[PDB]
Amino acid sequence: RVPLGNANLIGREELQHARDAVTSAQAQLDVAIQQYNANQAMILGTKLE
Amino acid sequence: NTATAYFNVLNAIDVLSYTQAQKEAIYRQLDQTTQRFNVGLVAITDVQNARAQY
Repeated sequence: RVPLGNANLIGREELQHARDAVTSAQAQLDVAIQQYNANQAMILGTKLE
Repeated sequence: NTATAYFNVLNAIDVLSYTQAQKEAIYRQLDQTTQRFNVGLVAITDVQNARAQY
């Protein structure tokens, strides 16, 4: 969507919303990463026995 | 011929009034669309359509 915006051939609200969606997706990925890290802190030994 | 010529004038009057009403409506439409484009909700392409209709 970005290049079309350089010219005035796409609504500015739509580009704003695309940017916001990117940011939200990044934040949710961070949430998932932190959950995985939280679980990993209990089994960091790397040996079952 | 006299009767037909007489009635054509009233027909023209009616047509003129209704065309003026249409002009008012379309002008208000163009005003709304241009304001919306300025505020940043529509593209320039939609402004051209309103101008053409006007």
